[PDB]
Amino acid sequence: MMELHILEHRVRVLSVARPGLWLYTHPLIKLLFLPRRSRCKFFSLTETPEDYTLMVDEEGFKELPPSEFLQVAEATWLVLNVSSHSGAAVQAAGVTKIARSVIAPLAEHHVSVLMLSTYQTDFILVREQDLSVVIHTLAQEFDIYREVGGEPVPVFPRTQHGPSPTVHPIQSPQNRFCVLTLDPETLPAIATTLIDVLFYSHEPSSITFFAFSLIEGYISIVMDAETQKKFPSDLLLTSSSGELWRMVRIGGQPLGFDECGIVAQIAGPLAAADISAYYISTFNFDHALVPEDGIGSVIEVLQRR
Amino acid sequence: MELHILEHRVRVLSVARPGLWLYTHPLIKLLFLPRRSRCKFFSLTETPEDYTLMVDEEGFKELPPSEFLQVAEATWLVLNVSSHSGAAVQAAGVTKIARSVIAPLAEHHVSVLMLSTYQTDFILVREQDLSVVIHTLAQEFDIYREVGGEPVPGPSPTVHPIQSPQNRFCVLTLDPETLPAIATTLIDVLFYSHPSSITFFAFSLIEGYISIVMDAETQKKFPSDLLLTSSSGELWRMVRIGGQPLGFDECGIVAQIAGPLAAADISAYYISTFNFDHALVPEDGIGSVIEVLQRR
Ligand SMILES: NC(=[NH2+])NCCC[C@H](N)C(=O)O
Ligand SMILES: NC(=[NH2+])NCCC[C@H](N)C(=O)O
Repeated sequence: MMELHILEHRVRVLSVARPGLWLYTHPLIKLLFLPRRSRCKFFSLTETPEDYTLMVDEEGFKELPPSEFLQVAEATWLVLNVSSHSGAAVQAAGVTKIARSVIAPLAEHHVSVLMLSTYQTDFILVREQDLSVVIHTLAQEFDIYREVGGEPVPVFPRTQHGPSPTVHPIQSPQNRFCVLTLDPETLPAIATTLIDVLFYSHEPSSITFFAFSLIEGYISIVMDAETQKKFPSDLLLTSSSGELWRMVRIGGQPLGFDECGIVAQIAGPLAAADISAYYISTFNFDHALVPEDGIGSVIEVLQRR
Repeated sequence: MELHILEHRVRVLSVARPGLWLYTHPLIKLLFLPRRSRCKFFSLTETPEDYTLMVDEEGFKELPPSEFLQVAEATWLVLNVSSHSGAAVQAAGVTKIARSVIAPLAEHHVSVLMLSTYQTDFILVREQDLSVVIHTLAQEFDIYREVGGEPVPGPSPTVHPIQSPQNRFCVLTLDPETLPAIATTLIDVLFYSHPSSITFFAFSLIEGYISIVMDAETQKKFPSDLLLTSSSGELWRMVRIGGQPLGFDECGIVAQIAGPLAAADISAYYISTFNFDHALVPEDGIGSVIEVLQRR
């Protein structure tokens, strides 16, 4: 009934250490602001305290020179997206809704995922080495398509052994986050501010977290409510005003890319509690965004897991 | 009749094009984020050969050394002529000080660099020469040194070829509060865009005043009704001066360009870059200009 789409993106996952970010100002600004200057169709940049995580298609990857500040995940990642029958886009912040149908099945079959929720939709990245299993695992409950050119197309055999799944500690900083979009034609108007925030910036427990993605021409931004005050008024867009979000940071040790079942151990319980959630993986840690009014509940759900 | 020594200590550098990317982070700051640096004198000129930078010491601190960055040896001071009570003189007035400033400094072996902007004409001199400068200019000018914002009271000369590309140039200013609105475009032009025409683009932010020199074709790329220009109609043609890099020691080059133009009563902006000199003259007069300058 429901459809699962394999998008036409081959994605690399990278981490830029803060002290070296300046070195990559020239390519990044290009990828951020000059769509006529590159062939990139998948760009995601997330600032955390640890680093800047990049998820970029191969075309954008060509723009980033190697250095001691740039760590590159070894695998190439494919991008999955759930939609409804006939191809209608499903509501955003729906990571918990696919907890039983996508996340848990993939975890059970030892498929490691990376999550990238955006304003528009929820992307699930899987290593190309696992594609067959993915299909095998999800063909029962989804009609699977491959996006060839611009239109859909109906659809090594050893899943590697990962480390033993464990329970990971969680933290909840006090920041109030917003999920916003933007008319691309207005991106220049915020450019300088965005640049200032990404490249030249930097007790209540708070975290530095700022996500900007440009994917198939769609812009998505996750930012602190205070950071939004820095931006020109009446440009940042959201269809549900007053909706602010609290973050649950998942991980004590860096999580790597081999352990499975982390997203599942967060989204399962939240799904059972009927709580909506965005979910964004960075190079080292996971991040869930839940409605602020429910944060307490969420914590209690996650501490008895 | 006043000569002001401004409170700027300036370094003159050249970034080779293949290395420009390395300096995107500092330059953007200096271009667009005034709250993030103490720099008060910033000039960036793109030429076919390089990007010439003139930056005060604070801005100089932001620029890491590399194989693409040439640095002129001396520290330069900034001179500016003004009227009876500090009132500013007309812009494009390099020729109007040909007799009173440029020629005397050349005669006393003081090497200069010129930086004309939309607002005024700056004359840079190596600090080691300051005394001579005073000794030369005290007779005709009341000399004031700017302190805390208040005015407190070589090689053998050589012939240089001249060339006039066909670009029509505009000298423009901008309200700083509108600088964000053009940022991306400006960035695209400076950092991501790279014959009887030349590649020449000047941007300066000096004491909060913005000045831009660009060809009309480049002006079409910018959002309309933001770039400001007082007198319009007749744009400017460039005369490029030099057949090989001119260095910083030879004197009398500016004098041999601005002197004759002064005698012909022709106005001119004048911009020195790391390697060559550039005069901007009214376009409809280019023929006359070339005739005046080749009387030699
Ligand atoms: N670097 C990371 N964020 N790793 C954790 C991502 C989620 C984990 N691979 C899972 O399948 O549940
Ligand atoms: N790099 C240069 N632009 N050099 C020439 C500057 C003018 C010359 N020093 C003069 O005093 O007349």
